[PDB]
Amino acid sequence: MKRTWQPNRRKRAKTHGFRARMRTPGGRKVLKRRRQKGRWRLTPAVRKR
Amino acid sequence: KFKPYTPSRRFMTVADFSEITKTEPEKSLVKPLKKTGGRNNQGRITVRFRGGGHKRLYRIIDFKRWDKVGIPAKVAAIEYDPNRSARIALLHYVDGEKRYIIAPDGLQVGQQVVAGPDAPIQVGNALPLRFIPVGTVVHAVELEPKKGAKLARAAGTSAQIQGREGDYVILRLPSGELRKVHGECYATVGAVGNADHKNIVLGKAGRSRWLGRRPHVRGAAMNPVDHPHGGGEGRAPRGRPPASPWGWQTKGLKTRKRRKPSSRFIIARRKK
RNA sequence: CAUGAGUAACGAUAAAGAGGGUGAGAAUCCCUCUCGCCGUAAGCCCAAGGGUUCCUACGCAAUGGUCGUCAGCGUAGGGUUAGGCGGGACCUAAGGUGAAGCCGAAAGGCGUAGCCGAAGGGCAGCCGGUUAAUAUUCCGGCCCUUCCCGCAGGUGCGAUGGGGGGACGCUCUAGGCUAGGGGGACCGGAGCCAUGGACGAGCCCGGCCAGAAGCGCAGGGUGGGAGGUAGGCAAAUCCGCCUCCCAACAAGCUCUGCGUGGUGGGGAAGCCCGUACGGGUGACAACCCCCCGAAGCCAGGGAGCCAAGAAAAGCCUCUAAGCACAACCUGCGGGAACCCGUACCGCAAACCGACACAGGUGGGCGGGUGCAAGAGCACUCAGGCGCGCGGGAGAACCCUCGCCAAGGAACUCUGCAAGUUGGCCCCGUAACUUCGGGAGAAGGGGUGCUCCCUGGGGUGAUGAGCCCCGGGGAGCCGCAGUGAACAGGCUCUGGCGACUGUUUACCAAAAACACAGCUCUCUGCGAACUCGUAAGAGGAGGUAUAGGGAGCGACGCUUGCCCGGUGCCGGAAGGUCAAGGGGAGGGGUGCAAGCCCCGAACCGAAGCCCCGGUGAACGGCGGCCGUAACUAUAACGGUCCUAAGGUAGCGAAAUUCCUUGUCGGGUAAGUUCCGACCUGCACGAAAAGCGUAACGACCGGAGCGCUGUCUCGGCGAGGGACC
RNA sequence: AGGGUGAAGCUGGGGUGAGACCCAGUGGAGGCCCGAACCGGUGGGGGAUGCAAACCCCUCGGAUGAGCUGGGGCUAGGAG
Ligand SMILES: NC[C@@H]1O[C@H](O[C@H]2[C@@H](O)[C@H](O[C@@H]3[C@@H](O)[C@H](N)C[C@H](N)[C@H]3O[C@H]3O[C@H](CN)[C@@H](O)[C@H](O)[C@H]3N)O[C@@H]2CO)[C@H](N)[C@@H](O)[C@@H]1O
Repeated sequence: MKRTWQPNRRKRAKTHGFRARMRTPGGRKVLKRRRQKGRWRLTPAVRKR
Repeated sequence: KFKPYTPSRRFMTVADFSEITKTEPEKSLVKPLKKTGGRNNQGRITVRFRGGGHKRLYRIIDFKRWDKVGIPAKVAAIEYDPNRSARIALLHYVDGEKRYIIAPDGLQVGQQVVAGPDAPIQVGNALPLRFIPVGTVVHAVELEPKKGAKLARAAGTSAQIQGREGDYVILRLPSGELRKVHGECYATVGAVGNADHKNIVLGKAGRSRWLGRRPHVRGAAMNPVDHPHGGGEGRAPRGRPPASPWGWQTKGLKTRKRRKPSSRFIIARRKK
């Protein structure tokens, strides 16, 4: 029932990653923001395998 | 290698009024040719209705002759491309290399013709206007020399030689007008190759049209949320407007357009 | 922390019952025995994605929707290794990046080239055996792969730049091989009659799989020269252009069948033991014969038809320049070859829905019998289960499903539903028609199984070897003979719409929108628009038979009356006004040259006024009065009014309120529909008008057929309800 | 998956001048027609704190095309 989930090691992994974030200025910006504003990490790190 | 126009399927349910055409060279093209991207979307914003595709070949054709202005060529033969309003002749240049070129009035496979500095005014060769035997026919024709075959009268059997003046000769172009081109410029001799095509009949629209590649257009399409015109009702609106914030369909476009007066007159119209 | 509540609920009506076992306790664990449901899936398989877990050993207080000594649960330990499988160590498209370059207030926008970037390209192995556990990765048998060192033989060798070349629809399709079906009493084998019978071409099991190349089936992919060799595809013998010969069902060079070296496996029972995961196990095999064959493979076929089907290795082919004495082509010897990957789940309790949620999620025959054909049907093969809460009587009543008679729609807003009806073969088939068709019209009749005479397309002629109907004849047994499961109810008729379709994810199967095809009309390509801050792309490598704006929407007949207002199209003679150019002139300060305002005669851009044009352009197309031997209107009979004043067809309609209009038909009766009439509350051709076959999960009106549907239904089975 | 339909071309036989054009055989095209896997989802029915934040059943339409589908991408949110 295409509940829209079903991720893709590829696609998802792909679309999102350190690189990518640093690429788009918004990406980067939000990056640091979150990053040290409140610790955590980065789902663009979330990645598996 | 000409082509039948008229063959029409018959009563194979509503596949009715389907017109076939068959160039006899039937060979699959040759060596020189890449392909086109999937434009319709472009410069990556998206634009202009219809648009869909359907299979994929994609052309490269000669548009410039002064590049050998002489090496007779003999019709390699007939054939065409997933583009153009009137087939082509893959021609062979006596020097070895060949080139996809026009396809004027039914010439003939193996026929020799060429062009340049004086070509015999035999539909097929091409020449700098100037060699214009005023009262004759060509197409492909290009004003502003070098600017390549400019005015590729598609299946446009239309370049009618009409007198000359100054460094410009007068021409009657499809449209139903007369412009001017400095003689040294050029013209493919004779006329086009297709028209009946233009009359072709195709069955169940969806089927055909789409196959064409193009999908749709649907005006004042109810919910005029946009669709310029009215909707949310039967009735055809009033204002007198078109899609994407339009001016109806009876107003200019030209301007100073240094272009305009610069040549041509007849102004834009016909009367069949 | 209470409450309905110890009622509702346990995730599918694919059922389970026994015996023994282990246990502190076993409906709910283990074996084994009866039994039902899958099987075309509840099969296995690759992949995805999950990422623990998988196993083996202990344990269950949490977790499973209670169990629970069971687990995918908890604790610990061990478990996947590949030059030849895959992906990178290579290729590239879309496509992202981007040295250049064009471009922004900035952040960026655009971007060739080179790069990144694919189960799209390309590339060198297979099978049999061994672990609790992984395998073409391990072992073993068999078959190779490139790269390095050498040597041996052989050459204008020597880029990746030129080229040729790999490269490609769809529909279909001859010919040829295993897969893979299938009968061999055909050979090997462990057994049996239990029961009236048969030990007899009886049953039951099996009767292969891989094999350098050597070779024998099929074909599967073409030219030798020479020369001119005014292109070369810049640089040169390689391609392509011209010419004279040989251009042979030609030798050419790339997958099957045999090979066969040869290895390996080899199952029924059967009974001995482990829970099982399992193993001995018969010589241990017999391992031959004949049948049917594909959408698979050879194969880049072959034909036909348009909407006419991707870019980088490999073979050559020259510079660089080396080579040519140590470059490449080719044998043998020697020596090399790393990075990331497997466990298992994996049409699903481990992947996605917050749950062991009956939802969804990509490709691989899909074993067999029967059915005309077939992944549908019914029973099954292997292989998979028994959905995880149980026992119990079984009343109300909803559910699911079965039977009815009498009548057979009156129920009812609607025959909603449900039943009728449906499998192929022959008899036969209406108004209308775009002569394609409405026909599966419609209405009949058929089939089962026996024996008998009679023709055929298979397979090495053709003789136990099979598939097509034969055909006909006599006859057999049922109420019953597509015998069960797959499987049309039908006819008449009217409004719309053409018909194929998409959608409205969340009611709204269907009109609307599509549309093919009509007309107006826009644009000269550096078109016109569409996004854009330029840049720029788009558009179109298209180039007015073309690319846009549109109202319509096959087709047939047919598109009439007005442009006085509106928009748009055409002409600036004139009236008209911004800035401006501008100077008359007034002005303040100036003792004064002067310095500085205000400044307005006249010239002055589109526009606006004005004059024509103008409907498949907005948008509209009338009002009243009078007269032909009489009793009824009709012709103008002139007038009031405006731009004229609605034609053709059309009418109480997906527009008539007076309306259940009036007649007619249908009918026991009908505001329902069909047909008329036509004083059209308020139709009219282009947002089309009248009509118009085929086609609709269209909406509405008849009527035949059939049917617990209705006159109430009445009993019945399965599930909760209830103990 | 599977089955029926049965155009165009052609081949031959038939009639003029040849020809139209006919008949027959071949053929075996898209529409498709019939109907599963595939894709949609009315018509009726069955849950209401339901297997479920859109389901199960009986049923039904397309069932080669504007078809359906896995992988890889671009357009996006006053924009698509
Ligand atoms: N040739 C005309 C023919 O007859 C008619 O003409 C019509 C039209 O022209 C004319 O219209 C005119 C117009 O001034 C305006 N509508 C007011 C005027 N009363 C009227 O005239 C009317 O009244 C007249 C005097 N009492 C009579 O002649 C007659 O009843 C009638 N014509 O009158 C006719 C009916 O309205 C048909 N309409 C037409 O199709 C057909 O061709």
